[PDB]
Amino acid sequence: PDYVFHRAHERMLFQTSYTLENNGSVICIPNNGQCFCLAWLKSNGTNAEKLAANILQWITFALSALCLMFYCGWEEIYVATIEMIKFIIEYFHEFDEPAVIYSSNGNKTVWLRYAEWLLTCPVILIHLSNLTGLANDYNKRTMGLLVSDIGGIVWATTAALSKGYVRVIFFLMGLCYGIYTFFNAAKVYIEAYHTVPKGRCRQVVTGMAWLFFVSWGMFPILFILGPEGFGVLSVYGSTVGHTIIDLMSKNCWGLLGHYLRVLIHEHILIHGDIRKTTKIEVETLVEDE
Amino acid sequence: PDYVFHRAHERMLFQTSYTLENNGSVICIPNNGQCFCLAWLKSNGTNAEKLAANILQWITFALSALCLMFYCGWEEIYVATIEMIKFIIEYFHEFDEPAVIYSSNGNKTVWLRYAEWLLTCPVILIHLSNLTGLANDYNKRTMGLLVSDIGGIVWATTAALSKGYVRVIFFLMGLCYGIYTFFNAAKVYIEAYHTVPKGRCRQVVTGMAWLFFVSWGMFPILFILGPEGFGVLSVYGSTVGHTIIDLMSKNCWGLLGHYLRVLIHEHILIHGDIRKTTKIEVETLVEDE
Ligand SMILES: *C/C=C(C)/C=C/C=C(C)/C=C/C1=C(C)CCCC1(C)C
Ligand SMILES: *C/C=C(C)/C=C/C=C(C)/C=C/C1=C(C)CCCC1(C)C
Ligand SMILES: [Zn+2]
Ligand SMILES: [Zn+2]
Repeated sequence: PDYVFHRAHERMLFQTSYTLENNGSVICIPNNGQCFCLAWLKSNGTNAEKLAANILQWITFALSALCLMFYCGWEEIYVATIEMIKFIIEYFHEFDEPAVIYSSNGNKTVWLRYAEWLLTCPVILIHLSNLTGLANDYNKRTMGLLVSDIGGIVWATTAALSKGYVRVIFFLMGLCYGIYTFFNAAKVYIEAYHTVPKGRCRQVVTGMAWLFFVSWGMFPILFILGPEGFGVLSVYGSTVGHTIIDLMSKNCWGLLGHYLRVLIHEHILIHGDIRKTTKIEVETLVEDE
Repeated sequence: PDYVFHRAHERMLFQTSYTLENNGSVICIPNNGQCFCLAWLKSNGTNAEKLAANILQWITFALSALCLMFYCGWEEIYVATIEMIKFIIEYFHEFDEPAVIYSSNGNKTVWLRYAEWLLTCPVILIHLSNLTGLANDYNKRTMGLLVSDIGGIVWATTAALSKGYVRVIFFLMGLCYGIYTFFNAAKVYIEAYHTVPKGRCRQVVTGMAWLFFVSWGMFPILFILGPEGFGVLSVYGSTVGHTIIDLMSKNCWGLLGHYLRVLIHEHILIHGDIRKTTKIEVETLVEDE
């Protein structure tokens, strides 16, 4: 349990024992083959934040667990599986390399976070490209949606690994990739709203859109606030924030998507698949001929 | 120029000055806020390998440059743009953090490499999903192709960042993702061969398949041979090997793909788009009605 044992075994992760010499101008270290850096030893945050972070992580785990049990809708169960495995990794080695990368420039990069984005964010966007769940076509801009998002994560990760101005450059690059994703994602939500049958289906689509842009928009904000930004948030506080928006973006958004797909399925089962062309061009599900 | 200046300015990257004390049981270091690790100071390889690596990198750069000039075929120019930007980054900061990640466990992980895979490999697979270049449909297993590949890169990167058995676990996980990609990719090449018109088009498809599986299969092999494996290859030697198969997988494969798409285009322009159903189900381009 990393929540209990990290302070104990972090001595084995890297060098934590050192002696200051010559009025603090010299650091002396056991020649034991371990890497050393004072930056790595700095606090992750307060105990209150640490506690708050640990609570929400259990909640997400149970949420993901119940959702998995509850659950083609392969995209919904895939992200839940990743989220579950993530907690298992968090539970035992949250601040152990390389779940946290302690690099030579002093940075502490949460690779666990960025690796998860790589696994779940493209899948979420694939779901977005097929909100109705009807085989087999996707939008014309799904490939562009996927490429812009993966790139954005690469730039965000690279920005986190960097410092100073090079961090700024790769952040701004991720930002450019980000506006491309959102504009494309928005056009997908718009068409979806007019593709689904009028009624409750159009409500959840509106709800999924709100859940999407709010939650996803919070991530670059937290980046700026976190240790990889201007350090107003601790790494414990950064964890709290990410967990909250992980809840919205993956768990809640996934439930609504599944719920939306169920409604579509029951509709087509009852009324048949009947399309009315709407002016881009959209084939809208209707009830009567 | 990192090829010339790295030995000079690596003093500013991390601590390179230290004194052994007490019969080599104590290392003493300037208290200057820099990270220290003997593992980081180890040689990248021989000058012969370094020279060989630097030559092939220029070649790829010129190759990518000429290909860009030479060049919807958006996927071909996207990887060439990335490859060009990659060289520019290589030229100035090849062994500077975080192009190389110097982590607290002593590892030297080539993030530049893995970040590039994230950017170019999904795009290559998207191209693979649309070898004919005809709008707008892709295969049924493209989403599975993309997800399996991204995951595999995540596990490979995680494996490189790790050591010992956890490195082995994430390698084997990437391996499982890998066989999924190859089996799916193979089925795409098979259908493609029977979809394209009989003649030269079926030759290049066979050639692209050979280029694909040989080049892509070499990457996990080089992982095992490299510093992230059993260290038979130096980091300079690892660079040489990757550059050679970067040539095949991105540049050469991209040319053949573009060439294939040109042949398809000229065929449909001359003979029209005429399909004959072949038994999965494939709509085969033919010349006569
Ligand atoms: C479930 C996890 C999700 C949905 C994570 C999403 C992450 C982003 C939308 C990240 C965005 C960016 C940064 C953190 C920094 C650079 C700018 C962005 C937009 C690429
Ligand atoms: C242009 C660059 C390319 C095509 C890179 C491809 C990289 C791979 C196919 C990597 C494969 C793997 C490892 C390096 C280790 C774990 C096993 C694999 C298959 C995921
Ligand atoms: Zn720990
Ligand atoms: Zn350098």
